[PDB]
Amino acid sequence: KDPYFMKNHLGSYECKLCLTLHNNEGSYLAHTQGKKHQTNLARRVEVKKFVKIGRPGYKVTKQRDSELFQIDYPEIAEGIMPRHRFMSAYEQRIEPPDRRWQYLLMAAEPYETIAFKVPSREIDKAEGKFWTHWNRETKQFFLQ
Amino acid sequence: KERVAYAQIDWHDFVVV
Amino acid sequence: DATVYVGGLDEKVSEPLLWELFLQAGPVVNTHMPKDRVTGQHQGYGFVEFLSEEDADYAIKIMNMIKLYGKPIRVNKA
Amino acid sequence: PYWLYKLHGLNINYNCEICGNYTYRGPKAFQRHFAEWRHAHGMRCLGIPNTAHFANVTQIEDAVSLWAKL
Amino acid sequence: NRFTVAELKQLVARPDVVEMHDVTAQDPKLLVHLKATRNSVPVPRHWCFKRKYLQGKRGIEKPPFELPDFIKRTGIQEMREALQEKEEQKTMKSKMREKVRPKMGKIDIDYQKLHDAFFKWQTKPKLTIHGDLYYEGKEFETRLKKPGDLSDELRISLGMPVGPNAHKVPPPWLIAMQRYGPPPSYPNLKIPGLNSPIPESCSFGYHA
RNA sequence: GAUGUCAUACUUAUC
Repeated sequence: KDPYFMKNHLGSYECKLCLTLHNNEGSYLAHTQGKKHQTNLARRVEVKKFVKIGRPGYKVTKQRDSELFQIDYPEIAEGIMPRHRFMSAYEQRIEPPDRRWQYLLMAAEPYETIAFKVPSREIDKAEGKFWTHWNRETKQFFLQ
Repeated sequence: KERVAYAQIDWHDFVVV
Repeated sequence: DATVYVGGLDEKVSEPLLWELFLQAGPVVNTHMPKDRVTGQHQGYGFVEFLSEEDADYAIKIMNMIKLYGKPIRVNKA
Repeated sequence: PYWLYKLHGLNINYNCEICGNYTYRGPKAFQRHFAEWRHAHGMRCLGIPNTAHFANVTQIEDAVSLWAKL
Repeated sequence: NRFTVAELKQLVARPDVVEMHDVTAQDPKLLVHLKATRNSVPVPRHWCFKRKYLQGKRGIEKPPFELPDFIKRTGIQEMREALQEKEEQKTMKSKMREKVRPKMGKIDIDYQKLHDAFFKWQTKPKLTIHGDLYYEGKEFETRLKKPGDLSDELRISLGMPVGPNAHKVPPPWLIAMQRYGPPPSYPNLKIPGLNSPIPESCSFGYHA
């Protein structure tokens, strides 16, 4: 099983490793042993489906600060903290007209997401690790 | 685990109160 | 200053395909695609040298949202 | 191999005064590197456009006269 | 005696045809005038090589024959392939018994179909100009596009359906072209939705 | 790539 001998379009034999031509079949079998051929051979989804949804009504407490939202949530009994994310109003269940604003939505596993519309372009930062906190003892989550 | 939970939550159920 | 580096391209993309993709934003004077001669496969990066530095900067700024074969193509100054 | 370097014109010193007096080990290699990115970057500093008239140009004083003549 | 390439380029009116080997000839001005003539043809590139212009495509694979449509539309190729496949399985006794009592009528498709394919169904081939010479890599260099138009392969790779409605038709660099403006290297380029009507200019670009 | 020995194969409606 030699992977270098091939057949050309003229009924001949071709060695692709040394790139040599051979007319008869007896010259291809005698070209495997030699000084050139030996030198050429030597050189070469589950978490989303299991999410329970009863959707209770959350209670948020917005307040204009100066240098913040205080949403009271019940006990979730899990290590997963509730996460906030900024989304656009272009995607919706009914797609109503004139939607050109953004919404910061906070979501948790045993509760429904609560969204606040932001008409301004940029007045704060919606990052999770940068400006949010969640006290597990008092079940209070805040974000500024 | 928080990144897996954040990437699997529904972001289309918006509720404005 | 007239050459911009394009990265994040698949190995199945060809140099006339990259030239036709770059010609929609401006005429490219030269296109270099570094590829290994042993295997005959591209390295996923290329260099497009335009006729001017401002056209190359506009091509780099106008190609920050181009996706080829599911992979987003990034354009940087070089 | 010495035979493949003597038959193909390799190991022959050639001087390119345009690209910082660089060295080239072949006439065909110099002719291929003349139409390359390095020679274009070396000629772009003097202000000469990359054309076919300055293909065999080596000295900067001759390339400047060829650019001023056109 | 032999001048350099710089003096030969400065003396000739067309220095683009001046090469490095023309400076060591017996007539540089005559060779420069002959190389820059109107209807002259250049010399082949294999005059200075060492492979005799035919020893390069040794290990490369090539197709045997490309038959035209007028010859393939007569059914002679499939009949010849069937006859070759029938003759390749016959032994020496079957080949020697068919020489004394041959079976007439191997194919015999028609007589007028060949005349219709050679006189009525004749197609002109793809010829070329007399100045376009042939080289070793000329058969593989097929890369030798327009601004504002995209091919089917580029649209399949980028995932952009070509439609007459110019809302989803342009590539997603149209928003950057709307925010930043037209390309500075093409002042006459018009794209639909920015400087051209959308249902009118359905070609996603116009060079006017 | 060249050399000098060997073998294979091809061309000129050559005899």
